[PDB]
Amino acid sequence: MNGTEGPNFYVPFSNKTGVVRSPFEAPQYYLAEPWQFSMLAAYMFLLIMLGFPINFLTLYVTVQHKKLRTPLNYILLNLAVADLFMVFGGFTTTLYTSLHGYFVFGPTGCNLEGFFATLGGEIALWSLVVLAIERYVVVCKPRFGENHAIMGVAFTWVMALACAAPPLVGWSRYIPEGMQCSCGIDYYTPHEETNNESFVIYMFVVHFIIPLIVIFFCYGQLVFTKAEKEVTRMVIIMVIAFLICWLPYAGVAFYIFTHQGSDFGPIFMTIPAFFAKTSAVYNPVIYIMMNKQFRNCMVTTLC
Amino acid sequence: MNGTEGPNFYVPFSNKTGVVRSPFEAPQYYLAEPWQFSMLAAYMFLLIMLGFPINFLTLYVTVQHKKLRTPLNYILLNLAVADLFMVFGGFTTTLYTSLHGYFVFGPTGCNLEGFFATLGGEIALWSLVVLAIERYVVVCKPRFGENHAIMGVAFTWVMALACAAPPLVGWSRYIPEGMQCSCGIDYYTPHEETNNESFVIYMFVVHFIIPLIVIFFCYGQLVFTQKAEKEVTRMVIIMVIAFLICWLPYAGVAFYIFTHQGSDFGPIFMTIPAFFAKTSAVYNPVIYIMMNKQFRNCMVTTLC
Ligand SMILES: *[C@@H]1O[C@H](CO)[C@@H](O[C@@H]2O[C@H](CO)[C@@H](O)[C@H](O)[C@H]2NC(C)=O)[C@H](O)[C@H]1NC(C)=O
Ligand SMILES: *[C@@H]1O[C@H](CO)[C@@H](O[C@@H]2O[C@H](CO)[C@@H](O)[C@H](O)[C@H]2NC(C)=O)[C@H](O)[C@H]1NC(C)=O
Ligand SMILES: CCCCCCCC/C=C/CCCCCCCC(=O)OC[C@H](O)CO
Ligand SMILES: CCCCCCCC/C=C/CCCCCCCC(=O)OC[C@H](O)CO
Ligand SMILES: *C/C=C(C)/C=C/C=C(C)/C=C/C1=C(C)CCCC1(C)C
Ligand SMILES: *C/C=C(C)/C=C/C=C(C)/C=C/C1=C(C)CCCC1(C)C
Ligand SMILES: *[C@@H]1O[C@H](CO)[C@@H](O)[C@H](O)[C@H]1NC(C)=O
Ligand SMILES: *[C@@H]1O[C@H](CO)[C@@H](O)[C@H](O)[C@H]1NC(C)=O
Repeated sequence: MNGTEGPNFYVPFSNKTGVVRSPFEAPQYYLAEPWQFSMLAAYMFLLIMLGFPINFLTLYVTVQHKKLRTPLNYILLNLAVADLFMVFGGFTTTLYTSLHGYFVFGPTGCNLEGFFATLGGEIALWSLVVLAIERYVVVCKPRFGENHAIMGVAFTWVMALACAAPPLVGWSRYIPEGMQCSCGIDYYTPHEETNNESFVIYMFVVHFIIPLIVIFFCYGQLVFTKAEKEVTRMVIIMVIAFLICWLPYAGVAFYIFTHQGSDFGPIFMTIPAFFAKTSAVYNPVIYIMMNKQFRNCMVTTLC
Repeated sequence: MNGTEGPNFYVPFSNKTGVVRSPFEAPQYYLAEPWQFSMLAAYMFLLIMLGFPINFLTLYVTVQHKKLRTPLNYILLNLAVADLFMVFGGFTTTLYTSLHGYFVFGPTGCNLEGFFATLGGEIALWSLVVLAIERYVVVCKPRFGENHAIMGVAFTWVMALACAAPPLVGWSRYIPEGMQCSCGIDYYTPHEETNNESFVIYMFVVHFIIPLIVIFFCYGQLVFTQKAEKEVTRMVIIMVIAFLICWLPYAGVAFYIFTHQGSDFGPIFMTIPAFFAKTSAVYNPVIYIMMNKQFRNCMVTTLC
């Protein structure tokens, strides 16, 4: 191995010179200059300060205006809630971690960071599955109502927890990645005690490949066959934005899983891991730009 | 002396232990932990990312709408421009300096950071002077038009440069303060080669006390003597108050240091007032949006 494995960590840095310390015990300045940890903290502070108001204002405007009860309005409402969970539950630990250069909260902080970021990303993915069926049902007419949308909302939480929760209780585990200031799923070690390999295959199949198969099946029909046009256009951008956000992470995660112990450094996963955290803020932005009714209501309420 | 004087710095940290190093040569981790410097950089990064959009949008909306040509509109447009000089000309140096924990750009970086924040703050103060006279004439009619507003705009730049420029060319100097990641006027040392003592008196009298006397004179004449005019007077009251909240803590601590040179204070003493004052680049367009209905509608129109 070209890294350093400990009981609950894998540092992508060789301990041949003896300088590697646990990311739960001391600042990781042996693998990066302090000013680089400070950039990660400036970034996270931005995401929190931007992420909280824009998701709260999406939530506030939707509840205030009773005309926002289409299935799209419910789904965007649900995304704002999970985004708030990501900001307050996970990103506050990311900020404090990146400020101090290591996981000052110990493994409990690593679990919070990884869990809330995994949960929110999966709620967004399975939300895209719901919108793909609604668009397929309404446009093709093979009626999608409030009951269906509200059932879809509960479905996204169940699927997301089926992915985010097991690493909390012994199936795989959350481990620090990159510069050791964020946590994800353990793609790095075998660690048979927690049956790591079977979780990763289950995560990539059930909660990455299968949802994308559903989404692209439905769009395949719409391709191969005015207010609804506005909805369909927004859902196309949301699918594209999701892929830009998560594919770099997904690709590096899968490379590491199939090249365990190989020669990669700490920046390799740091950048796709922190870019993926923009997932907590981009969805309401698309909402404001591409939904005229929601934009008018936000302008009305805020002014 | 309870601090360490260098050729071009004064570190508020004793060198009896030998660890003090120049803020132009090495990170200043001997007087604060690295996570404390990271907070300054995170704070500076927020200000840059908020400061550029709201000032640029304030500029853009004002130019695009012919009906925003009152003296208030001209003064606010001029504040947006100066705020943008603060963000791009000075705050970018602050961000780099906080990230690395010392002035990697050396003395030139200290001059940019101090000059643009001093220039921006003083344009704001002399702008309040201009608005106080305009309100004074408007309410009492003892007329203030578009030529006067543009003349006032030019006046605020000349006065601000008469405060910020001399320290670039040998009357006083810009010097790091606090945790050594921002710069201000040298209240710390006598340094007779730059006649430090006379500049601070000139700054506090001409560029602090005289302007406040003018502002509060015109308010006092007004306090003892339609809808649109009342809206303008209300916003000017808030602008004066917001200036005092932003700058009085800094001016108070600066004047205390001037009169207690070499006394026992640490790096946090000036750091917090110095960085709080940097919010001056942001708050003025926010009052404008909240309290001017014509401007707010023109931005909603422009933005949507
Ligand atoms: C990296 O190597 C160093 C040096 O071998 C390890 O530090 C030693 O750890 C043992 C066990 O705790 C101590 O008894 C020694 O005294 C340590 N030596 C020194 C010089 O500190 C270190 O634990 C290794 N790091 C990791 C993460 O495994
Ligand atoms: C603070 O004190 C230290 C310790 O005396 C100074 O370091 C010395 O500086 C001289 C002048 O450059 C060198 O010749 C010595 O070799 C240094 N000694 C050590 C142990 O480093 C340091 O210059 C002082 N700092 C300030 C800002 O005055
Ligand atoms: C901790 C894990 C939790 C996982 C599970 C999360 C489930 C979230 C759903 C809540 C139901 C909310 C019901 C709100 C009902 C609103 C109904 C409405 O607005 O319309 C009514 C309409 O008349 C109909 O025909
Ligand atoms: C639809 C819009 C899509 C927009 C987004 C497109 C993303 C393209 C890149 C994906 C990441 C692929 C990761 C592959 C990593 C291979 C790295 C490798 O081989 O590097 C070895 C080296 O040793 C390491 O240090
Ligand atoms: C900074 C916090 C991070 C990087 C959290 C990571 C969370 C995951 C391991 C998420 C996995 C995925 C999604 C939520 C959507 C795309 C598919 C996955 C399985 C890669
Ligand atoms: C971080 C940048 C700083 C601290 C800039 C400092 C600027 C000054 C020296 C400002 C001076 C003043 C004003 C602009 C208004 C209030 C009165 C003064 C003279 C203290
Ligand atoms: C470590 O890196 C070298 C060079 O890239 C590689 O040949 C070796 O297989 C790596 N070790 C493991 C366990 O993959
Ligand atoms: C340094 O601090 C001590 C204690 O407050 C004080 O007695 C002394 O006068 C200070 N030195 C100077 C030069 O003010």
